[PDB]
Amino acid sequence: AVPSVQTFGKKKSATAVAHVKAGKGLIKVNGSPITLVEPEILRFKVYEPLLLVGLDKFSNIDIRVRVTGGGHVSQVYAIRQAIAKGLVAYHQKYVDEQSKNELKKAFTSYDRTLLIADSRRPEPK
Amino acid sequence: VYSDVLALSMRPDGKEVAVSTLKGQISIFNIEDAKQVGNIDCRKDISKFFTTIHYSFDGMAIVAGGNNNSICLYDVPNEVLLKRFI
Amino acid sequence: IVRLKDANASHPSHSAIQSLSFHPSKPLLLTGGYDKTLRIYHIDGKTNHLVTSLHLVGSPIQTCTFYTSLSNQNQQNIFTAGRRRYMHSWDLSQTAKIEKFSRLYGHESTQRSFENFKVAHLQNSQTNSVHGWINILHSTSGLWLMGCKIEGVITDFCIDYQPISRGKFRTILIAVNAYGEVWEFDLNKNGHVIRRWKDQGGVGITKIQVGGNRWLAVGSESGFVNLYDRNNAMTSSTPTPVAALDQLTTTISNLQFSPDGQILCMASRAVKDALRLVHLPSCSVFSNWPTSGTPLGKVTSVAFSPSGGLLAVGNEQGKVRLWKL
Amino acid sequence: CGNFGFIGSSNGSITIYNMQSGILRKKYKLHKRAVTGISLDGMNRKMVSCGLDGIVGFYDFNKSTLLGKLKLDAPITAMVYHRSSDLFALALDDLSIVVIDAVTQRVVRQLWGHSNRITAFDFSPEGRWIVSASLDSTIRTWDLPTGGCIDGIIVDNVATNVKFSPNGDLLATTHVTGNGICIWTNRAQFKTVSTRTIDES
Repeated sequence: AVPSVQTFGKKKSATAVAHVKAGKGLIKVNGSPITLVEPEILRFKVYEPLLLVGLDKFSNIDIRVRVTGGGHVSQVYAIRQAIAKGLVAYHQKYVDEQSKNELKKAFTSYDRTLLIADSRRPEPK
Repeated sequence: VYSDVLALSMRPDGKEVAVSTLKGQISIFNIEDAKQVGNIDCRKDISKFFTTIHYSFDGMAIVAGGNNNSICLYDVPNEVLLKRFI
Repeated sequence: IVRLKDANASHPSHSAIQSLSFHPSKPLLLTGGYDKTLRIYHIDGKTNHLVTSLHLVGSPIQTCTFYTSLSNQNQQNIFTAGRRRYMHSWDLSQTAKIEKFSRLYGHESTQRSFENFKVAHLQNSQTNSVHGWINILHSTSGLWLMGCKIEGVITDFCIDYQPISRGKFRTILIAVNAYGEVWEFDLNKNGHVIRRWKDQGGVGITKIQVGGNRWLAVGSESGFVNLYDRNNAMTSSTPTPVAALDQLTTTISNLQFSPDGQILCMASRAVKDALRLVHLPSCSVFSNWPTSGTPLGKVTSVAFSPSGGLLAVGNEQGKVRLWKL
Repeated sequence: CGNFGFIGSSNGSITIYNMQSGILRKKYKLHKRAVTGISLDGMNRKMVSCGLDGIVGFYDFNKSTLLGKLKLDAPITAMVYHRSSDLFALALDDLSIVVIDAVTQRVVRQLWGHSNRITAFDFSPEGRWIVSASLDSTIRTWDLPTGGCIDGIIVDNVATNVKFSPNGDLLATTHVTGNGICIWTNRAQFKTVSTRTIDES
């Protein structure tokens, strides 16, 4: 058995369950790496989890996700939530806490709701 | 993001607000909901409690209380001031 | 320069050397080995033949120190010490009767054993350090004459010490090992301090010789050699070298002075074929010899003669080699 | 907090490790000689160090930035740090005691009178006293609001270790002879005393 954690990432209707397992750093979307995505301009928004805490961070793990539902904007917003949540879930269980506190501080300071999904509940005032 | 909250704490300036999480983590944030700190769970076996919290009047500290027979001390930065065990 | 004939005396195993010393009037090499072997063989650079050896049953050996150089007993008696709480007399008159030197009162069983002792000049004084104050007693009467209360708080059975070239009556040093602190003490009055001053134990827990004083050179564990005059010890307490040099890439495990105090010798025991000679006051390195192109080994002990021309170099393989210099 | 260990080698590197996982976390190299004492504030912010090349290193614990450095006249053998006042005293080779305020990054105090090397020194828990143990059989109480020696204890078995208790009650002294540990009592029921130095030999 390998060290592995699994989480999820949710947009309005998009569902993306992550599989953060050990390895050498493969990061794939349903069969495919990141640099092929098309939207192709929203590639930089899912580039962001590589970037806000330092690039390297991945030589001991492997990433595989899959998406069911949503739209092309909604699908990319689903996974990039799940990457940052899936990253710290490994630091939740194997790595020490204070490293993860340094990760979430780098995350929350720039946070575009990377750690929380959108829910809309209206009310008249 | 997480955490059904029992214990809430406010600044008397209307800017800083601390929340006790659904565990021993203690997170604080601004009025622009940007999380400053989240404090590690409660130790001290004689399971987690976050029952009471207070923002100090000088504005430079907070005091945290659960029910595991001590009390915890913190400042506006990340760190623990003291931990006094009964 | 004359390359002498290679030595032939060797341990059956690879073993260390207790002490290297010389006969003051004749070329003779005294050798103490760890298997209770007290041998001495004649040297000329051509001779290595055994004069005599001593193996006393019921008594092992732990340390070796050449008995005093000038009262009248340089050429007759040698006092050697083992793991037991007495030491031995060896008589070249060869009589070789055992004189049980267990005759210290109430403080005999306080050390490890007789492992480190320094006889003074005229044998009316003998100095012994503990982990630690110093006993001073006669080598021929057996009575505890006196003992100076060298207090110490980091004294660790300090490794080597020496009544200086300006006479033991002038002053007498204490190299407080593991930090190398220096305590000058007067023999003419027991209980009065000459002066104390800092010598660096940040670099150098290595053994040190007393020059003459004229030069007081100290070695580090880093190939970094320092030149400290005797009058650099006056206030302020920190010394400053007039020349501080790097000649070894690795540790300096040996130091020797010439009898005129103008030639320094240094060697190591970590990497084979490494030994260096230093001139004074010219601060010159002897470049014709020694180099790494001569067989040197991991050198444990080294000694100059009372003439200082010859030079004995013991390895960890059992070969002790002399050179005229 | 019990999370990180700080080691200083004989070459000069100081690494920060994690006590939970035993991992290499951080490494520093500024000293070119052996590191003789490492400390950190209780706030885990500023990390201090002292080396045999006279170097006093001031680091940020959050970053890896060199915050400051001070050069002294003598190399430093030991570092003892008072956490709740952020002061640290230093035994130097010039027989003086350099107490340092860390927030100022400034040498503030220096003590003189010890004729021989000091091996053991520690802070009073209220930060007012430093009793030191030197090779000249001097075990001296040092008062910080006056900067002078107020007491000297002359013994026959010199203490290798003087250690202030966390409560203000006892003292742990290990000696040259004797395998046991002499414990010394501050009376602490009263005092207004300020009397002075050298006495009986």
